[PDB]
Amino acid sequence: SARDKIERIYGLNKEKLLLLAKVKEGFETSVFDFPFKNIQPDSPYFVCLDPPCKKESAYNKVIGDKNRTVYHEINKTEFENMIKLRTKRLKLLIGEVDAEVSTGDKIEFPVLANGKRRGFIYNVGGTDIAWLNIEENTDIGKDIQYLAVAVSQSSCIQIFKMNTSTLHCVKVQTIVHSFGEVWDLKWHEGCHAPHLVGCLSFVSQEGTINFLEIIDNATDVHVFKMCEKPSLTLSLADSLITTFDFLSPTTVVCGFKNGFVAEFDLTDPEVPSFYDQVHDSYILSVSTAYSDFEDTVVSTVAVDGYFYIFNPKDIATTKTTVSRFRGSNLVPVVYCPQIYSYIYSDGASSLRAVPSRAAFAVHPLVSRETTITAIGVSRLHPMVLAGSADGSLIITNAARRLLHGIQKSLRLWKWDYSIKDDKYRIDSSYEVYPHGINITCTKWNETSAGGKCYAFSNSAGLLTLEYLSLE
Amino acid sequence: KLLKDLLVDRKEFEDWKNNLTWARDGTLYLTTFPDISIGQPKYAKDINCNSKNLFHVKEFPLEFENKLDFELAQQNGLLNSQPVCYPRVCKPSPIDDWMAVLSNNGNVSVFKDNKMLTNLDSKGNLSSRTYHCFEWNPIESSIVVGNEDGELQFFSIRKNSENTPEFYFESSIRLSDAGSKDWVTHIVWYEDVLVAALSNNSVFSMTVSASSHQPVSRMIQNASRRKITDLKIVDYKVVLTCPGYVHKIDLKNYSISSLKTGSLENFHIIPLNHEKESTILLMSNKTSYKVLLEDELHVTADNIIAPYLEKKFKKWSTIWNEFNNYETTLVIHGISLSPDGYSIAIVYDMERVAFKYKIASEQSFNIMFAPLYHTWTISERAVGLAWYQTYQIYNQSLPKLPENFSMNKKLLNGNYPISLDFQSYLNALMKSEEMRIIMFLNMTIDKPSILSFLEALYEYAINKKSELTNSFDLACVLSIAAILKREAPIYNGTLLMKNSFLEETFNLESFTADPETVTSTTNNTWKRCGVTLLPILTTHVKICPVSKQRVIDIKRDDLNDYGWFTRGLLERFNEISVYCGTTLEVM
Repeated sequence: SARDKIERIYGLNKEKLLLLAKVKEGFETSVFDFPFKNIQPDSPYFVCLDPPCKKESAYNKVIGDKNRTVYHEINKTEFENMIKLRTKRLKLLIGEVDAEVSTGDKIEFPVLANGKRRGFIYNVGGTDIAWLNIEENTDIGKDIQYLAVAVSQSSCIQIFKMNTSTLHCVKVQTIVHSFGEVWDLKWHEGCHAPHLVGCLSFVSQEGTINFLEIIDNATDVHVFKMCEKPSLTLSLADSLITTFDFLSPTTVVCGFKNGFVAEFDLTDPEVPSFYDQVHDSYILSVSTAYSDFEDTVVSTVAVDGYFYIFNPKDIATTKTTVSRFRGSNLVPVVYCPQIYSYIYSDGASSLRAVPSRAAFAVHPLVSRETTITAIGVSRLHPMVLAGSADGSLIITNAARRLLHGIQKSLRLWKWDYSIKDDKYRIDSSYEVYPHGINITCTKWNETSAGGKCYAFSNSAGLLTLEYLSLE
Repeated sequence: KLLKDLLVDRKEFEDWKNNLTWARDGTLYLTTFPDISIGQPKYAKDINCNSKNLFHVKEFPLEFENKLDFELAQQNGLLNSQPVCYPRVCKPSPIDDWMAVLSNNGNVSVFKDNKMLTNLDSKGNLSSRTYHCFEWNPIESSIVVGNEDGELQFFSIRKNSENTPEFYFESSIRLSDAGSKDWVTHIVWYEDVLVAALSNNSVFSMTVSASSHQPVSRMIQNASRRKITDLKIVDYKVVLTCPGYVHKIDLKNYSISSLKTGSLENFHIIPLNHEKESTILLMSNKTSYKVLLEDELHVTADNIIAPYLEKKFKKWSTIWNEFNNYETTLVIHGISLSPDGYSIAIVYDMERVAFKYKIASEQSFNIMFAPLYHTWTISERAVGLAWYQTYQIYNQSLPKLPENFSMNKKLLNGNYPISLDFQSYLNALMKSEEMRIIMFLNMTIDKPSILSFLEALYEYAINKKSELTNSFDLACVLSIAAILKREAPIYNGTLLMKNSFLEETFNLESFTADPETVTSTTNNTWKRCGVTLLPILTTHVKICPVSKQRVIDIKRDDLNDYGWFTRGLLERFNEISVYCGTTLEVM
């Protein structure tokens, strides 16, 4: 079973292979669900591959001294003729229960049926959430975690404090930017110091990636702040940034509306370390492939249809084509670190993983019927969440023949609009695979505490969160 | 004014990386995907100013082998990630007829035409053995690679196993410290001094020279996050580009001077070597200008290209008919100087708004050819048609030429080194300045002559009269003596010549009767060899593409017993035309 497929794909190096030994064994059972035990540090199978933007703890080098973000006018009525997000109440149907949620309300699972699942469906101003993001963290937050939610209507960012073991939660801050639609949303994680939250990153439809300090201790449960000046704004005149990933705690990669890719230094912005053309046009996403055993490497897919992996040390000599698609408007890509592979869709309806050191070993994961809209992976486990345009979340285990080398995968949820009623349905219902619905982003909590939590929004504005099991 | 642009139809490039080179003998090379594309140098007495008639463009398929083939990817990892081998960069030898290609898998292989010669390899590691850049020795016949250790490995030649070139590892230099794996990403090798760069953008220089000297290297620039765009070297002055900067480094005195660019979009340097004025041309997609390389960098504009380019690019404003109803940019896919450095070739493309991909084969380019000066010369750095190209690109201007040189004036000023062995004696002539000028001018005139050469030949033979005892040699010098209207040795045999299937005998007389043909004993008249002046009895000839003179192919002549003189000629001029020094084509 998989002895020199794994050698072919990953090389020798008795260490890395032992990391892969722990992954194969740990989760080889986990068809659609993994034991919680396997995510705890003390587990003999615990494998946890932090992202590049930890490992240094940045902050003082990047946000430093006087770059700091800005003021806060609540007033709520202020907020309202400023981000008109409501009127209505969306008609819902969970299992067989009719509910009628307006914005800011939620339905909590532990008072639903048997009341055995943990988790909620929340109705963010719906419509829609651009991107969201569970900021991995355990450092004076016993079972408490924060998760950010980007929302558009000029449009803003909501911030949720939440419990890991009950999946209670409150909305703690509503920050109004005028950055328009915001995506590739992710927390730095190298930002800390005391004096509340961590600090948070994203690309905006204004073409700049910017960072902002998220800060406000419980002397006021929920505030309405007006971010008026980000702490950092990576920008390049006459080009527009469309995607970014971290490379280190102090550098980023990004792509541009024009096909160029750049490397930026957060200790020193404006002047990008390189700026070279990589694609023919608009770059839809770029993700970093960090490994403790190879030069870290970057992947990149565009409206041109192509999908390359290269090494920034010298793109010219490393540029490798994984494949070329029929050129979607959306091809989301993430790096799943336990298998060292990128997980991406083509244009249409098939997830694939490709190891970053083996562009030839594309493994198809799932492929069904509808343009895959988003996907989420983890540092802790090899499971992939994946939400289609038909409003459906799919789980699945990487460890295809990816650590198996001789089946595929199930749906956890399925949204549905009415055919006139106004009734949105979710279906808890089990089913295995051999508008104002769909799914806009899905992400794992990635901490040993809430490792089995995930969130997923649909365009309708219904953000739901669950703790994974057997219902 | 300007030659008509060359259409390169239905090719594509892997990147915007500079895929154009211009070889000594006049050949264009484009590193296109998946095959190299070649612009074969062609001769036409007349071109209605269409560079179409100077290069015919063709697919140049090659057979890359992976030395790392059966090796599992390691520290790089992106290594054998793409199995199928294709070309990344390509640089023809500045000296020999010969060319090396870095492949996508870090192999640097050397080629004669298409046949691979040797695929450069050495020591061990793998890190040691996979490469990211190579430079040719501009002075003798060697090559350098840069590897993933931050190391330069040098390869020399002969070795042989009978006259087949063949390279081998010769020496190395470490550039980064041991506990590090930044790679060598640039090597420019100029004259007597070599400069290379590493992944961390630190830059080194040395003198590789009297080889017994284990060459001392010196760092000329710290490591930096600023990625080195392009690196070249102008009379002992190193020039870098950046994102938004150009830096200059005087090796001559050790001092750095650098200027912003505004553009911040990386872009390439073209040295203007004939300036006696340390000048360069920075050029980008967007704009471009001159920079004088005094202590202060100075921007003067001219550009002598951009006038032409933006003229062409404004004319294209009909296919977007004036106004921003669309969004246009000029794309450069490569730039390269002439081997002699007198002209410039630019591969470019011009497009619009948001594109509609348009599959692989489907997509064309243009190569623009433009003169960089008002006068030129027959440089030793180009041969054959490469000269002709410059001639054409310079609107039919004759090149400079020394005073009191004339086309019937003696080789080596008449001072013929007849004491030399025959083969050295021919080299001696070929290198001569007069031979070069004559060769080029022969491409200009109606009736190529080689008299000045023939006389040198004759003075050689005559010197050794008692050694012309071979009848082919005889018939040959007799013929020469006739053309030169000069006292021949007497003689009294006939000559018998063959081909695969037939023989014709010739009276030694009848080699004097006529300059163009000889007639046989059986009264069949044949054309003459043109290196040898011997009879042509055989399909198996080579042809000079300019003069159309046909030369005997000795490598296909088992049958006929050529003497020292006559053979030594046919061997020596088996591949190069004496008339114009272009390479002969098998017919």
